[PDB]
Amino acid sequence: MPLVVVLSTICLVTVGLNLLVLYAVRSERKLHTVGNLYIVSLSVADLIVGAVVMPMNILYLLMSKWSLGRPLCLFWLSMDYVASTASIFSVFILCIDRYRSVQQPLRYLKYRTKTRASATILGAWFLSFLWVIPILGWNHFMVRREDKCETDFYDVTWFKVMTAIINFYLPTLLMLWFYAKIYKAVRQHCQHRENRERKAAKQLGFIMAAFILCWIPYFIFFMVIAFCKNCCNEHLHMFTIWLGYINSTLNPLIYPLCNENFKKTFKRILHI
Amino acid sequence: DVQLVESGGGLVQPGGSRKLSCSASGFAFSSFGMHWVRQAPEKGLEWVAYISSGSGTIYYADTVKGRFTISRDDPKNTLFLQMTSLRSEDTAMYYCVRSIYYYGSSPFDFWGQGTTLTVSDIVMTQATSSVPVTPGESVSISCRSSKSLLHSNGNTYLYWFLQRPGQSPQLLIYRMSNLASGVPDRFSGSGSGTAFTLTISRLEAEDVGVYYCMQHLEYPLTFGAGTKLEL
Amino acid sequence: TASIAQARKLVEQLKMEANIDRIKVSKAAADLMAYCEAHAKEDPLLTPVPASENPFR
Amino acid sequence: SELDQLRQEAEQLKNQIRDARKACADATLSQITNNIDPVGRIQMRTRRTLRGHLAKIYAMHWGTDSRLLVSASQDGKLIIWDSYTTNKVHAIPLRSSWVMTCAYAPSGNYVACGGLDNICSIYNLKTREGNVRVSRELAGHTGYLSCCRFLDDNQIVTSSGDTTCALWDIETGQQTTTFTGHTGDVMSLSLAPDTRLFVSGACDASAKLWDVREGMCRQTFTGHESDINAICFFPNGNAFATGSDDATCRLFDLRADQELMTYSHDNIICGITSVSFSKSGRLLLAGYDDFNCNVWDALKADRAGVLAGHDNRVSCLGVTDDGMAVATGSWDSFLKIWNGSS
Amino acid sequence: VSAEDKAAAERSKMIDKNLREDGEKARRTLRLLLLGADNSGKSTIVKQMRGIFETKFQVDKVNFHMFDVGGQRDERRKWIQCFNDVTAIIFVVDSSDYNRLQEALNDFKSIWNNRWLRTISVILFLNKQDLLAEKVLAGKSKIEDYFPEFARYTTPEDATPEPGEDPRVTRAKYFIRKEFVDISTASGDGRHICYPHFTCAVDTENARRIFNDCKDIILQMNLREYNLV
Ligand SMILES: CC(C)CCC[C@@H](C)[C@H]1CC[C@H]2[C@@H]3CC=C4C[C@@H](O)CC[C@]4(C)[C@H]3CC[C@]12C
Ligand SMILES: CC(C)CCC[C@@H](C)[C@H]1CC[C@H]2[C@@H]3CC=C4C[C@@H](O)CC[C@]4(C)[C@H]3CC[C@]12C
Ligand SMILES: CC(C)CCC[C@@H](C)[C@H]1CC[C@H]2[C@@H]3CC=C4C[C@@H](O)CC[C@]4(C)[C@H]3CC[C@]12C
Ligand SMILES: CC(C)CCC[C@@H](C)[C@H]1CC[C@H]2[C@@H]3CC=C4C[C@@H](O)CC[C@]4(C)[C@H]3CC[C@]12C
Ligand SMILES: CC(C)CCC[C@@H](C)[C@H]1CC[C@H]2[C@@H]3CC=C4C[C@@H](O)CC[C@]4(C)[C@H]3CC[C@]12C
Ligand SMILES: NCCc1c[nH]cn1
Repeated sequence: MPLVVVLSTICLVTVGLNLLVLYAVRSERKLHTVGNLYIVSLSVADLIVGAVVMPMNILYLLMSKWSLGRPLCLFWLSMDYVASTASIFSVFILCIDRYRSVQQPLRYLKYRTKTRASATILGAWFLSFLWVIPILGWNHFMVRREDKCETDFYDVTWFKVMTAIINFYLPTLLMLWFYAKIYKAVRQHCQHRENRERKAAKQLGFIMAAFILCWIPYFIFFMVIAFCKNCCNEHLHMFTIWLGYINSTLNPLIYPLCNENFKKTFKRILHI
Repeated sequence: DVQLVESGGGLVQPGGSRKLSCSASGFAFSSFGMHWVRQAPEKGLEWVAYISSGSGTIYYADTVKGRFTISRDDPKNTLFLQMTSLRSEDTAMYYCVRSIYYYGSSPFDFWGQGTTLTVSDIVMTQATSSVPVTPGESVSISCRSSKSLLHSNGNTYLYWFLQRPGQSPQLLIYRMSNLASGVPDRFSGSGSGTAFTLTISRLEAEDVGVYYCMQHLEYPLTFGAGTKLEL
Repeated sequence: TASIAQARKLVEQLKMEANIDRIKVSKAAADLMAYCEAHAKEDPLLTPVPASENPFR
Repeated sequence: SELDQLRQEAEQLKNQIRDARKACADATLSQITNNIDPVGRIQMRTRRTLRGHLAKIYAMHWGTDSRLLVSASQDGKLIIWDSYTTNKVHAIPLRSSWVMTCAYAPSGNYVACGGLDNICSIYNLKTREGNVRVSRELAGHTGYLSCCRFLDDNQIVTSSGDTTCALWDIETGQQTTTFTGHTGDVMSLSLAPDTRLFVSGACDASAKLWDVREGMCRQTFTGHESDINAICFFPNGNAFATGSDDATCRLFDLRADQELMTYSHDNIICGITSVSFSKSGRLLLAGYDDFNCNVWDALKADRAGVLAGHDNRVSCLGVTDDGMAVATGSWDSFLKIWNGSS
Repeated sequence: VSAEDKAAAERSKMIDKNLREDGEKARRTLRLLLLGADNSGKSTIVKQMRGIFETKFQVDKVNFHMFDVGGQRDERRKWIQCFNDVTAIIFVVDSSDYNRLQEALNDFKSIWNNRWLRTISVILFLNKQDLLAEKVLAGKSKIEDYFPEFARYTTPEDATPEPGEDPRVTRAKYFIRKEFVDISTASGDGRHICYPHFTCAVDTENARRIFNDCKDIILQMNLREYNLV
C-alpha cells in the first residue's frame, strides 16, 4: 500500500511534466523551432506511458493476478511496447538532429525544413507501432497463464536478441558515437574562441547516463530471461520496467528544462 | 483582355460521354473559382458545378451529381467538365463562369461565350415572364425567394444578371446592392429579406434582354425564371 | 558662398513664421476640451459599446 | 561679415518667436482640464490576433471602411487583412523586403509601401486580372522611405530619410512639390483631416507644419530632446501629438503655435514608436519599446490604461475611422485588435 | 458562415500555405550587412565574390545574401534597427590610411556598442594589405605619428606571420588588428564575437573566409540552444 502512494506520485509527475511541455510549445511562438518538434514527439511518448501504461502497471502490483481481462492485457502490452520504443527512437532522432546541426551547421540548414523533420518523427513512430504485430500476431505466425500478462514471445531467444539490438543496443552505440563527435566539436569550438568544456560534459553526461542507466537493466534482463527460462524473477522484472518508466519522467527535466526558451516559458505559465 | 472560350460541345447519343473544355486567358486563372452554368433552349439558367481555387472544394447540382466531373488544370489554365450517361435533359448551352471570393469581391463577373450540347434548395421566383418597355422610361423587375437571403453577417446574397439576345449573361448587381464593374449607374438594386427589386432608370436599347436573379446564400445556386424586356 | 546663401533662406523662413497670428493657450485648450466633450458619446474606445453593437465580439 | 550678421538676425527672430509664444501662454492645458472628471480605467481586450507574418511588422494602416487593414513586414510581404474574420484578403510580395511604411488609399483601390529601397511603390488592388500588381514606383528620394500617406487615388505624400518630404502625382510619377527644411531624417508624417496641411517629425527633434498646396513650412514645433518617431493629428485638425525616443509624448497646438501638454512617466525610459488618437480625441494611444502600449488621457495627461499583449517592440498602431477598435503591430510578428466591453 | 465566407476562408488558407513556403526559403539563406567607409574598398570585395545594393553569392551550395546601404551620411542610427537579426556584419576598413583609422575605430565602436546590434557578430576585414605593405616598406610615413602607443608595442609571441613577410610589416599589421579587437573585448559578454582578417584588393579567398566565420556563428547558435555552451 505505501508503495502505491510513491508510484502514484511518479505517474502524476510524469503526466504533469509532459502536459506542461506539450502546451508550452503551443502557446509560445519562440518554441516553434525545428529542433523542438523532436522534443514534442519525445514528450508525447512519455505522456502515453504516464497516462496509459503507468496506471495499469500500478494496478498490476496491487493485485498480482491480471484482473483487467485477456483483451485488455494485450492492449496494455501494445501501449507499453509502442510508447517505450517511440520514446527511445525519439531520443535517437533528436540526437541525429543535434549531430548534423553541429558537424555541418551551414550545410544542414537547407535540410532542416520542418517538412523533413516531421517525416523523421513519423518514421520513428511508424517503427514503434511495428511492435503490435508480434504482440498480437505471434500465434498466427509462430507457457501462458491467465494471472500474468506476459507477452507470448517472452520465452523466445532468437527474436528477443534480434529485437533488443534494434530497439536499444544499436541506437545506443550510435548515440554514444554521435555525442562523442559532438563533444569533439564543442571542445574544439571553445578552444578556438579561448575548463569551460565542463558545461558540455555535464549536459552530455546527464543526457546519456540517464538514458543508459534507466534502460540498460531492462534490456539486459530482456535477453537473459530467454537464455535460462527460469532465471527470471517477477519482482526483478517489475523493477526493470519501472526504471524504464522513470526515463519518461526524466525526459522533461533533461531536454526541455535545459533549454533557455522553455525555461522562460515554463516560468511564465506557472506564475500566470 | 479577360477571355473564357468553351469547346467540346456537340450532338451526342443518349447514354454517351462528352468532355467540355474552358480555356482561360488574360487573368490569373488559379486565383479564381470556376462554375459551370447551363441554359436549356428557351429556358432559364441552371447552375451545374463548382470547383474552388486550389481544387479543394467541389460542388455539383443534384440533377448531375454522380454523372458529371469538374476539374481544372492550373498550369494550362484549362477548366474541364467530364460528362457521362448523358440524358435528353442535358441538352443546353454550357457557360464557363469565373468567380473569386474575398471580402468585397464580385463573383460571377465574367462568363464565357458557351458551348452547345445536344442529346438525341431555395426557390427563386420571377413571376413576370415578360415586360413591355419603352426607351427612356424607368422599369422595375421583381424577384422573390422562399428563404431570407440576408445572412447574419449583413450580406444579402442576391445577384442580378442580364443576358442580351445572342450574348452570354453579364453581372449587373452583386449582393443585392453593389454595382458590377463596367455597368452604368442607371441600374440600381434594392431589396429586403425575401423581396428584391432591380430598378433601371432611363432604359436604353442595350438594356433589352432577359434578367435573372440568382441566390448565393448556399448551394445549390438557383436562378429565377427570368424577366424578358421587349420594346 | 554656400553658407551665405543658406543663411538668407533660413532668415527669410523665420520671418514668415514670426508673422503668424497666435491665439491664447486658454482659447486653444477650450477648443480641444469642447471637441472631446461633444464627441465623447460616439467614441467606442472611450465608452465601450454593448456586445451586440461590437463587430469584434 | 555678412554671414555673421545674418546668423545674428536669426537668433533675434528666434527670440521674437519665443517671446511671442510666451506672451500667449496665459494658462496651461492642465489647469484648464483640471475640473473635468477623469476617463477612469480603460480596459481593452485582444479581440483578434492576426497571424501569418513571419518577421518583424514595421507598419500597418486601416482602410476607411474600418474592416480592412494593410500591414507591412520585413519578410517582404504586404498583407491585407479582413479584421472581422481574420481572413487574409491579399498577400503582396515586395521586391525589396526592407519595407518601413505602408498606406491604405481612402478609396480602398490602392495600397502603398516603401523602405530602404528609396522607392514608394503603388499597388492596384482592383484589377480585371484578379491579382495585385505594381502600378507605380515613385523614385526621387535619396534616402529611405519612412512614411507615406495618400491624399487621393492620384496624390500621395512621402517622408524620407534625406530630410525632405515630397508630394507626388501618381499618374505622372513625378513629385510636384518638395518640402525641405528639416535638418535630420524625417521619420513620420500625419495628414490633416481636410488634407490641406500635414505635420512631419524628424530626427532634429522638431515638428514642422506644411501647407500642401502652397508648399512651404508654416510653423516649426520644438521641445523634444531626441528624434521624433511618431506624429498624429488631433481629430479636429487644430493640434497634433508627437512621440520621441526621450520617452515623452507632447501635444502641440497649431493656432497657439506651442506645446500644450507632456505625456511622460518616471517608469517609462524607452522610446516611443507610434501614436494615435481615439475618435473623440480624448485618448492618446502610444506604442513603446518596452513591449507595451500606454493609453493616455489627452486632456489630463493621465495614463488611462495599458495594452500588454506583445513579446517584442510595438512598432506601429492605428485606430479605425469609426473609432471601434485599435490595431497594434509588433516585432513579434503579430497584429492584435483591441477594444473595451461594457 | 455563408457560402461566400467559406470560399473566402479557403482563399485565406491558401495564402497561409504560400506564406509558409516563403518563410522556409528565408531560413536557408544567411543575411550579411556590409558596412564600411568610402575608402574601405567594400565594393571590391563584393564584386570579386560575385537604395540598397543586394548581392547573392553561393559557397559550397550555401546561399549568402549581402546588403550594402549606400548613400546618406554617418547618421545611420535609424535604419540600423532593420538589421537586428542578420547572421553577421561585414565591416571593412582601410589599414593603409593611418589618418582615418581613428574614424574607423570610432565607427567600429558605435556598431559594436549599438543597442540594436548586441547579438550580431562582426566579420572584420582589414582591406588593402598589399598597399599597407608597400606603405610600410617605403617608410615615408610612420604609424607612431598618429598612434603614440605604437612605439611601445611589441609583436606577441603567439603571432604567426606568413612566410616572406617583413617583421616590420607584421609588427604594424598586428597593431592595427589589436586596436579593433581591444574594442570588441571591452563589452559584449560573449554574445557576439569579432573575426578580424587581412585581405587585399586581388584576394580570391574572401568568400570562404566569410563562409568559415559564418559557420562558427551558426555553430555557436546551435550549441547555446542545446545548453552545450
Ligand atoms: C492521452 C494520450 C494517452 C493519448 C495521446 C494524446 C495525443 C494524441 C495528443 C495529446 C497531446 C497532443 C499534442 C499537443 C501538442 C502538439 C504540438 C503541436 O505543435 C502539434 C500537435 C501536437 C503534437 C499534439 C498532437 C496530438 C497530441 C499528442
Ligand atoms: C534497423 C537497423 C538494421 C538499421 C538502423 C538504421 C540506422 C542505423 C541508419 C539509417 C539512417 C542512418 C542515418 C542517415 C543519415 C545520417 C546523417 C549523417 O550525417 C550521419 C549519419 C546518419 C545520422 C545516419 C546514422 C545511421 C542511420 C540512422
Ligand atoms: C497511440 C497513439 C495515440 C500514438 C500517436 C502517435 C502519432 C500519431 C503522433 C504522436 C506525435 C505526433 C507528431 C508530433 C509532431 C509533429 C510535427 C508537426 O509539424 C506535424 C505533425 C507531427 C509529425 C505529429 C504527427 C502525429 C504524431 C506522430
Ligand atoms: C535506430 C533505428 C532502428 C530506427 C531509427 C529511426 C530513424 C532514425 C530513421 C528510420 C526511418 C528514417 C526516415 C525514413 C524516411 C525519411 C523521409 C526522407 O524524405 C528523409 C529521411 C527520412 C526522414 C528518414 C530519417 C531517419 C529515419 C526516421
Ligand atoms: C523519484 C525517486 C523516488 C525514484 C526512486 C526510484 C526507486 C527507488 C523506486 C521507484 C520504483 C520503485 C520500485 C517499484 C516496483 C517494485 C516492484 C516490487 O515488487 C518491489 C519494489 C519495487 C522494485 C520498487 C523498488 C523501489 C523503486 C525502484
Ligand atoms: N517497458 C518497455 C517495453 C519495451 C519497449 N520496447 C521493448 N520493450
